[PDB]
Amino acid sequence: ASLKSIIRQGKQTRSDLKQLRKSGKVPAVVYGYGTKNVSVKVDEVEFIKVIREVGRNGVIELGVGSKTIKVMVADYQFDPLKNQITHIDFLAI
Amino acid sequence: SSTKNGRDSESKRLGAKRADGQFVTGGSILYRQRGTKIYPGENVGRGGDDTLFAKIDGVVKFERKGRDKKQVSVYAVA
Amino acid sequence: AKLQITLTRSVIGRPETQRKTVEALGLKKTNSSVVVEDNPAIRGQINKVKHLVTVEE
Amino acid sequence: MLLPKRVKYRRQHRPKTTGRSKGGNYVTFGEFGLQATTTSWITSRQIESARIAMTRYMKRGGKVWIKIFPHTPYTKKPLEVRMGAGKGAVEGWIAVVKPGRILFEVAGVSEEVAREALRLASHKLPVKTKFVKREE
Amino acid sequence: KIDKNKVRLKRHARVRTNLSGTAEKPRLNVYRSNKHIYAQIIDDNKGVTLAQASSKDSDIATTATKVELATKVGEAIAKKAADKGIKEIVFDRGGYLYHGRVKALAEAARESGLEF
RNA sequence: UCUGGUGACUAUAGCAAGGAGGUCACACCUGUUCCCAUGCCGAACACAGAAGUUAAGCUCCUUAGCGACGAUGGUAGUCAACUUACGUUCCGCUAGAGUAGAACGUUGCCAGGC
RNA sequence: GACUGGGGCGGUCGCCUCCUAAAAGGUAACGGAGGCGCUCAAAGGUUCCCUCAGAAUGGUUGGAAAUCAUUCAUAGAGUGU
RNA sequence: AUAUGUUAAGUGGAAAAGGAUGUGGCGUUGCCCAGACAACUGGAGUGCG
RNA sequence: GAUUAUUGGAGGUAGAGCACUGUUUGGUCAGACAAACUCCGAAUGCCAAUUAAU
Repeated sequence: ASLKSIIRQGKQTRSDLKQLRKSGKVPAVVYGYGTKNVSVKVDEVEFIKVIREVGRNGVIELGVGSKTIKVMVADYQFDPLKNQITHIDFLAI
Repeated sequence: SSTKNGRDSESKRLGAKRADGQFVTGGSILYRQRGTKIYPGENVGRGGDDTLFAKIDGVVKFERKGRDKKQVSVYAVA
Repeated sequence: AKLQITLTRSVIGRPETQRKTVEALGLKKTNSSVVVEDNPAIRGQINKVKHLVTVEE
Repeated sequence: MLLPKRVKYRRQHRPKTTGRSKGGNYVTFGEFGLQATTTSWITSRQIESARIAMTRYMKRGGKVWIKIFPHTPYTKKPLEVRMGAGKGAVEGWIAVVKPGRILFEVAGVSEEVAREALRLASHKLPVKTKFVKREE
Repeated sequence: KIDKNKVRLKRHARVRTNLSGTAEKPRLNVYRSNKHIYAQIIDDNKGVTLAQASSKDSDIATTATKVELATKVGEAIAKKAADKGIKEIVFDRGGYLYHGRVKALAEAARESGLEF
């Protein structure tokens, strides 16, 4: 399937990121062809319901301001003591 | 039991004596060092025991030249 | 001018740099005040001891 | 008995034990692991005792990789002595863990066999561990 | 071979820690080839060349073997150089031994008004 | 621009595999009559020079495999503050090392002949 | 004679370099680990040229480290102590 | 005093490895209408004497 | 004399990483450790300009 994200606008402090992951959402970034470094939020409960339909290497359609720019999943960032996801890197193909 | 240890040399005050940008005079000592950590540049003379000093009186600069090498220069007009 | 400052917490128990900074602004005792116009230097001295004084417009 | 052959110095300072693990957080060879969640030294006698306990319940039907090794020696002076006048000889060798570091790994055995096989080794280790499977 | 020119720049770099003088003690380059000899007066003040001789022009290099040129190519600078307004030169070896064609050019240069 | 000298910015210039070129020059190459040369040797450094060739060097071009360079985003630490004794927590500055994208087969100075 | 986790007994006392020393200098303990009380008439001054360890292949096999040549090397030898 | 939820031990008002169908919140799974789990009537297979 | 703001520069701690010196588990590849290891390297502090504000 596909994700459905928003844009994480401005730039905010480490407490506001720490108040963000209790609601479940995981921050991310998108780069590649013509995208020019947009920042999003990815909901972790919904992000794993995508991986078990396309794999750990598939193709998704990430909507960054209603632009399904068809990214791949490049890099995880994990914490083994708390079992969550911390930061995700998408690249636009 | 006993200890075979202790027994140290005291100190030699070994660093930068002047700082980047100030008017140094004609014979001021600009660095004390073992070996050449920082090379002599232009209008600067490396002394015996490698303690580089100034020759003409002016401002100082610490400037880089190589991959991992540095030099100290002194320029005239202030 | 602007930026009326007021000293509320005292300097009894604070380091040697958090007493010199308060003496720079012209604050003598508790509930003292000054009126100094905004700067990059003045408004940088305020967050040096912003847990001591109260700044108000 | 795990100890290095030669060390460049026999009397070292004590290692630091606050924070979080540097590296070695993930299972990388096997399929099931045992990561600690509290910080302590482990002193190489309590790894001889937690290795053999895993070996017997497996019936030697899999492989065991221990992923720590005591590098740092620790000293002690004999009983009823006064303070100072030296520093004592080497008693044994410690290894520091921090919460996150995988200790043991298994492979080549079922899950419901290995889960009751790592419990017989956490009761011989001081730290509170839990049962972590491989990254998927 | 063993890179006859790439070894000279190794030898030239250790000559020229001292000799790079400027604006009243300029260098006087030397170079060689199988056929010719080249020379120019320079000083390192972010690039100044004062006079440049050669041995490939329509003035010399129509004559015999290599040295009666290299004694009379010293006076090709030494005519021009002092008439440009230079004096009190410094000379480099350029990486070569002070011998043969290089020894000829240096002695011939100060005999006709390029003082050292 | 296009060749050569000569210093600078100094692997974003390097290292390695391929491919093209040569009276304008640089080289390769033949020689010991002499100044000069080997602690063994014209190999080298000198020195004489009709001839012989682009083969290697240098020079130009392209392929990013190796080295170097390297964001944004997040984490580790941490100056200040507030509770706290817990292998601590929460808030406000600054900001790494590694890793992804990428830049990348050099940009220029001055005299001399085309 | 003094220091001395009371005194004695043992130990140590001056100079040099590193670490603890908290990214300027400075900084203690009977804390950790080593040297010194000299030597060179060339191992000093200057001038001109050369670049090392080991690895690998080959042959009187002196294991290719006696000596002998080729490649590869980026500083892995050497610098009186 | 006020608006909201938690605790049943005097916890608050002394401390650990381990044990524990105490209880409240946030997610995820597999069976369930052929009505499911529990009790209830007649295959070398799980402890027994 | 002090204090911040802007600016320049010296230096190898915390952290991290094995390129070197030693340590080390499983088949040149994957992983780990370091007061006397460093290809790298903060936050602060320190010395300055003779620049402005208190």
